[PDB]
Amino acid sequence: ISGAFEYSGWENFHRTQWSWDKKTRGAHLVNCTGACPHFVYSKDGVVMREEQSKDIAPMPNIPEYNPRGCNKGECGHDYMYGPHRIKYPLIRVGERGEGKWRRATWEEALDMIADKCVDTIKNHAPDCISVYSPVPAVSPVSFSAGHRFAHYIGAHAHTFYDWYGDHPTGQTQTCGVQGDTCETADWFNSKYIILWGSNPTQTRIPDAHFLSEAQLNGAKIVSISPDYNSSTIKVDKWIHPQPGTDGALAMAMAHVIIKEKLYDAHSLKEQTDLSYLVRSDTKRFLREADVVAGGSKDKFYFWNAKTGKPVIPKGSWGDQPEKKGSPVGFLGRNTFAFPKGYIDLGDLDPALEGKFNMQLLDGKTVEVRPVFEILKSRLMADNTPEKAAKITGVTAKAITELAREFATAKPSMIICGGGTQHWYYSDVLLRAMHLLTALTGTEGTNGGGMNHYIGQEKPAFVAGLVALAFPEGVNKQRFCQTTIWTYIHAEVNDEIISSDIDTEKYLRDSITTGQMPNMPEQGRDPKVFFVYRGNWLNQAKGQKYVLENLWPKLELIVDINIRMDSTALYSDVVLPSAHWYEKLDLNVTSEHSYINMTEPAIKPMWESKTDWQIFLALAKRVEMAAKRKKYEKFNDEKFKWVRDLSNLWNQMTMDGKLAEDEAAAQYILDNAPQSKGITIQMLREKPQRFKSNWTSPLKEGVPYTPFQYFVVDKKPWPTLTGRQQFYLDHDTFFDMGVELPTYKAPIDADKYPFRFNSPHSRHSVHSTFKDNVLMLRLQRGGPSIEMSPLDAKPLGIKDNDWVEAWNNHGKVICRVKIRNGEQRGRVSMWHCPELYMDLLTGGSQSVCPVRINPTNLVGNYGHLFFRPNYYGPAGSQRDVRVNVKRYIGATPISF
Amino acid sequence: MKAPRRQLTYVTDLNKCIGCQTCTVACKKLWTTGPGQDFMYWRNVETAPGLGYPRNWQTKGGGYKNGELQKGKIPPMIDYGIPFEFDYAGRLFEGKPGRVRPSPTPRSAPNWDEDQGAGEYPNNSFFYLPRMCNHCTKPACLEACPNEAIYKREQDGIVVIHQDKCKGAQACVQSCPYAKPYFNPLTNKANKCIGCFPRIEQGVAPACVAQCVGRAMHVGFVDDVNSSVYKLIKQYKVALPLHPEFGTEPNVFYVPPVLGPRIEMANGEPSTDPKIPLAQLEGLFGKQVRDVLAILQSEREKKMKGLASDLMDVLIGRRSTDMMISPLT
Ligand SMILES: Nc1nc2c(c(=O)[nH]1)N[C@@H](/C(S)=C(/S)[C@H](O)COP(=O)(O)OP(=O)(O)OC[C@H]1O[C@@H](n3cnc4c(=O)[nH]c(N)nc43)[C@H](O)[C@@H]1O)C=N2
Ligand SMILES: Nc1nc2c(c(=O)[nH]1)N[C@H]1C(S)=C(S)[C@@H](COP(=O)(O)OP(=O)(O)OC[C@H]3O[C@@H](n4cnc5c(=O)[nH]c(N)nc54)[C@H](O)[C@@H]3O)O[C@H]1N2
Ligand code: SF4
Ligand code: SF4
Ligand code: SF4
Ligand code: SF4
Ligand code: F3S
Ligand SMILES: [Mo]
Repeated sequence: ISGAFEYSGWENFHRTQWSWDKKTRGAHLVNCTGACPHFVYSKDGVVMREEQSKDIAPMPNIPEYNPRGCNKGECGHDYMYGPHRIKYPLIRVGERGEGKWRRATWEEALDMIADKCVDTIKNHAPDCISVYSPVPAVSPVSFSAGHRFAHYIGAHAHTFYDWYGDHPTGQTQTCGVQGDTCETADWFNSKYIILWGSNPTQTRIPDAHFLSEAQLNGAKIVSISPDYNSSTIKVDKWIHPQPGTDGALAMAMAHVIIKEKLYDAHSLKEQTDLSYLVRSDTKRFLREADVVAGGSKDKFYFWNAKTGKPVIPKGSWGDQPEKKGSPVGFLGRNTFAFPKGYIDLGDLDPALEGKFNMQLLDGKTVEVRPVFEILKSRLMADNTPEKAAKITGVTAKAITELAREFATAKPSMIICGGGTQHWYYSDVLLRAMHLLTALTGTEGTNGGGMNHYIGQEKPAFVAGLVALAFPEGVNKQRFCQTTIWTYIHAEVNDEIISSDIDTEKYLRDSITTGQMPNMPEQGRDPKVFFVYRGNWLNQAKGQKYVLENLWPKLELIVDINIRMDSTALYSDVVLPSAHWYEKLDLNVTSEHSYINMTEPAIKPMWESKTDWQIFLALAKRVEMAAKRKKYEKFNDEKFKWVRDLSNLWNQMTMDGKLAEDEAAAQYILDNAPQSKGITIQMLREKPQRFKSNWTSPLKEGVPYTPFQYFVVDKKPWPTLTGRQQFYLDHDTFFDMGVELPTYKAPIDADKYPFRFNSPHSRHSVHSTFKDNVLMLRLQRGGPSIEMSPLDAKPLGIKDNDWVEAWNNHGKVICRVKIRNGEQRGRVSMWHCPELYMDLLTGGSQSVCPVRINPTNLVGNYGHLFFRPNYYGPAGSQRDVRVNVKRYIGATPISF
Repeated sequence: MKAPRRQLTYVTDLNKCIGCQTCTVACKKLWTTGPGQDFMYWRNVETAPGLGYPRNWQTKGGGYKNGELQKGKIPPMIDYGIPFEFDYAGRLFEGKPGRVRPSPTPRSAPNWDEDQGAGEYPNNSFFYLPRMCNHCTKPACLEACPNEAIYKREQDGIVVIHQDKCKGAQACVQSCPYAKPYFNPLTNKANKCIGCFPRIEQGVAPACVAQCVGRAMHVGFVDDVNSSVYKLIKQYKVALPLHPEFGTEPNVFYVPPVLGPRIEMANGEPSTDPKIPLAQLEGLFGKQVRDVLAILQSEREKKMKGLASDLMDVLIGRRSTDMMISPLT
């Protein structure tokens, strides 16, 4: 043979298929937590394919992150040329939801929105206009477009961290932080991992390799899931309790650890509140105001065994830090101003057990006890493994062995997710998970801690994002609490009686007293609704109440989208947004510590524009709608703000400095300590790692782990107690029976026999990629809902039959997948398919209402206060109970 | 047929495959975007146990007995699954009422039985089995082709069907026991996995390997003693070929799953048996899996005591280049 074989000439047919003339950096801007670096391959102006760039600089002795990516990302270019893409601005001509449109120019569509927006400010209020755009870390420039737009005209923004249920509500109650977790690389540093309500084989695909590689490196993994999920096939131990009974498993594990003295007593004396003295008369924390005249209500006492005297613990809410700092968004207070080693235990020896007598100003001595003492007495009585065995269905010896193993391995770490966070009582549940972590003393250690993983919810450079989104101040911006917002305007019946839990009482008292917001104010209806980067209608719990009650209240609903989703299908105007491979935007996550981005592979296709350029184009139309309607300046007394709508475009661009997409992206990086020094060109070449983080110092070659400013540097925790606070002595917490971590049985207000589960599927990123044709051919052609054969057999249900689920809130008809791994008495429908998919009626949200836990409404207890996505009602939905019936209107034979 | 100077070899780690179907999409979005290729998944992942893609391909026929060639069945199109098609534009843009249902009525699909497996709760068991063209040392397709259209390269051992010499005899589809050649009814030709030879000629791993998100795919030449493929197959001997009773000798290998919980007794306490039955790993890979599971089990116990185990370090692959031909592109 010469130098090329017999067939080298023809084989160029295959060599030409893997060819290109252009490669650019691309990212997929969906709420996925992936944020995986990709390259985009174009030829002749047509994007041909995408592939992971695999260019994350690895960390020493730990596996690298690459390739990352997933099955949805490797066909993300289908949304450039697929049948779902919005090409032109569309104006509804039929009824909402029919898909009957007329093509319109940008001018006509942007004038119509400008005409209605200026009308709403004039005749009603600016807070009757609102913009919903979720998770800014996914696309911070696109997030900032509509928010800066609403920022200057007076519209109110939304929350999403809690509305989705991603917000670790139990972590903000305990630690006083918005929410933090270690990056997934530190999963390799662990010896004992508990996958607790988390299915990372499907829900953490680009990061799931660290778990198996850890087990191949000596570690052990436990899976706590009622169903034998995809991830369970690799763990060493599988615990399957009844749905929602995990709190009884956690408290029984605390009992064993506390009974058998397995806990880290020193870590408990230094970093917790279990040594704080609680009065046996009022069940309250003993305070300095109770004992000393002019004493603080936000200062407390522990009993020091070294001196036999009570000592005021240092760094609580009443203790000020000499030289203050600016408020930090993800903290209840800025405890970083305190000096290093401030809460170092030193020579102190706080007593965890015992009874003591303290005497107050009023003359009377009162018996006080530490939090650890009251908790221990209740654990030994209520939370024995035998009693948890009868509640959870897990044997007492399996519960005991799990606790002994969790306390013995170092480091041990809990990885929780939606399976444990989307319940009505998930706050007290995560408090139980933080107690187990506090007992073992693994918080702040590589391979340990209580780690939560949800949506793409950590924009590390929040300061630069704040600058682009809310330039004149986050305190000069209106926010609604979207869980409250939906609940009220959609007139939801949550089926919970007022004599059991008076939700309306807790909700209204929280609002009229300023603890939680309710917009529009004065009881006005919402009138204008901007939806982009989120499928709000399709993902909204209480969806049937929303369609019937809230949706008619809106006069104009605008959807800016790359495709026609369910929200856009039921909208009044749909504007085409540019694909991810046609725009410039940043993209980060909490799963890894790098800044990813996307850049235009080609120009925006058809008449589409980028989100940043759309709101800039609308800003000039509103500038002229106000001119025409003679309403250019108006006084917004809430902020003493004489707004100028005639100069909206200059305020959107800082007099033109931020008129282009890359400029606003550079502005975000330039105004945050995590990213200053990084430019767009650096990110265009190679994914750059953050320069700092949130609750710990970022270290070269070491995976990040949170809370090390408090557990290592000994700065106070941003809680009322200054520590990891497990005793929450608020009236509303006593009313619910959760002043301490305990078991709260799930809600059974839906009088129906099947618990309704709706986990996240590996076959989509929420509603995105649900209608992807390749994804559907990788399943059974449409949505799915799973039953155990022990339930489908007495009902006459066969595999792939149509089944009918319903409660008092609505009804869904969907094809069933009978699965032996499914646990009897519960049904799992993969969450929120698009309404127009293979569903005979409604969707997964039709059977779900909106429910509000009163503990999530507290806004007057130290670190418990409303801040957008820091505290507020969680949008739980795992308590939903439905019935199942075989739909006999269509029974196709199989062959 | 001639023997190749080098034989490209794959190793799939069933202890790490998460079944996320990324390899399936990367292959389809690169090679099978052409006319008549909509139903063809050269790279496919399926749940074991299960019927696979196409349905019941393990009872199909092909490969070898007694040195003798068998002609199995040509799987009908329903066994591969009719690719579901949709009328989105009618509902979304053209005001046509009615859900966007799939056509035809769903009765079969490449991944129809995902995570159904076998065994009753709480002992249900399944795992994922990524399949592809085995690029066998004794390719039964090449042997059956009466036009000699198929050929095995001398440079890297890849088997490719020459699309100009192929006349649509479908004998390769009869005699392949893995059902990896697919007859294109629009070109009247057979299409098959090409082993990513345009990428390997440039020194880039195959797409299914390079884009493997679970970090479970291994690639290389078995003549190279520094390749993890060599160490897993030849040195530590934990990688086995799929269905060796077919007599074709595949060049893609599998490490049986050693991770997984144990069978749960009726009292909730664990026994010695894993949830994955050995009888099933035997049916897929023969009699050697019990010895291989012991080597893997033994070496993992070393790591659990904080000790060293080079076999584990090969499976872990802290650096991707220790796993495959350079995946950067
Ligand atoms: N019963 C039950 N209910 C549940 C859940 C459950 O577990 N159980 N899960 C929750 C949770 S946690 C979440 S995070 C929601 O599903 C999130 O849905 P979301 O609407 O934010 O994204 P999604 O992927 O759905 O849609 C994003 C939209 O934005 C489009 N898009 C994506 N990128 C862009 C862009 O760059 N620009 C613009 N203008 N649009 C873009 C996207 O096409 C889609 O329409 C909520 N419901
Ligand atoms: N491909 C893809 N990946 C994703 C997402 C996506 O949409 N698509 N969503 C991302 C985001 S926004 C989210 S919030 C996360 C969610 O992803 P996850 O953290 O995995 O949460 P879930 O999928 O809802 O449930 C996880 C498992 O816990 C089980 N479970 C249900 N109830 C309980 C319970 O009461 N106790 C216990 N111990 N287990 C229970 C569930 O059946 C499930 O098997 O994943 C993220 N990853
Ligand atoms: S989809 Fe989410 S995970 Fe899959 S690639 Fe795009 S970003 Fe990474
Ligand atoms: S990509 Fe790697 S992990 Fe995901 S399926 Fe293909 S092989 Fe298994
Ligand atoms: S796998 Fe089937 S097709 Fe590929 S070579 Fe071996 S026999 Fe021929
Ligand atoms: S190697 Fe190349 S061709 Fe063979 S399957 Fe993986 S991707 Fe498709
Ligand atoms: S037998 Fe040969 S002729 Fe083509 S259809 Fe098969 S390669
Ligand atoms: Mo989420």
